[PDB]
Order: sequence, then C-alpha cells, then structure tokens
Amino acid sequence: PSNKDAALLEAARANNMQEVSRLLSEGADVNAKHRLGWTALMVAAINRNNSVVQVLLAAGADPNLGDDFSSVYKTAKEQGIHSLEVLITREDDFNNRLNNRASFKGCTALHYAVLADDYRTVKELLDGGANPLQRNEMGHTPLDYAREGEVMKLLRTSEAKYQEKQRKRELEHHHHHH
Repeated sequence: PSNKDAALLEAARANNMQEVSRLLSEGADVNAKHRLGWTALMVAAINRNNSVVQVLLAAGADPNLGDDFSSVYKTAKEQGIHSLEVLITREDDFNNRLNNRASFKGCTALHYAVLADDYRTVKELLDGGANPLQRNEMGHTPLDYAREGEVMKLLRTSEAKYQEKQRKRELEHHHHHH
C-alpha cells in the first residue's frame, strides 16, 4: 500500500490518536489493507484501541470486511515468502498474543475485539454496524470466539436483536439512528 495507508495501519496499531486523524484528513484509505491482509480497523480492535475504532468508523470504515490473512504457514505459501517473515510481521504489525497455528481467514474487526475480550471495543463495533452473525472462513461467528463474561453476554443479546431486525426487514432504519 501507499505511504499514507502504511502509516495509518501503524498508527492504528500503536493507538496514536493524533496520527490516525491526521492521516485520514490527508487522504489515507479508511479501509487501508496491510500487504498480509488485515485492515486498520482489525488491528485497532485486536489491540483494544477503542478510540481508534471510534475514529475509523466515523470516517466511514466498513466494519464487516474480513481478514485476508489465514495462518502463518498458509499465508507464507500464498505469497511466496518464508514463514519467518510472515510470523514476525503478523506478531509485530498486528498482535503477538494469537495462536500462530490457527487460521484467521475472514475474521472481522468484531471477531478480533471478542478475542481481545474487550467490552468497550466490542460495544463500539456493534454500535457501529458490525454484523454479529457474519461467519469467518472456518464458519465461526464472533460469539463462537467469546469467553464467558461480559462480552459473551453482550453478544448473545446483540445477536437476538440483530436477527429480529433482519426478520422485520428494518436493519437500514436502525443503522441510520443513534
């Protein structure tokens, strides 16, 4: 990606609030994508940077994009680079607390906030239009990745409300409200 998009991903990772705002005003893509597959919103979410998540959503970030990163091993093959570089970059530019063996293809920012078990980040994404029913490539919802506690309770409630809005054909009504 461009210099501005690359700086935005780093500022979103680093919780550098001033820089995120600056870069967006200079034309950085709010859906900026790392060469290895993830967005600024995803990396803000896994790092519990709920203030960065707020800013990106306000500038129009799509909450429902899925990660193109799969696993260290598979992504390394699909890109023709060695797994060592992929592992270091995933750990250094994204987050170092995830399972290196697992596949994350199709994970949304909400999947990642749930793995981070952060109530505030999860709530901000749900309030921002994140679809709690959207599954990743392995077929898991964000609630599938929740641990017991306040995030799992919030997701259970939100799933039921989202399903009811979908059945009543009124998702767009509620999206344009507070």
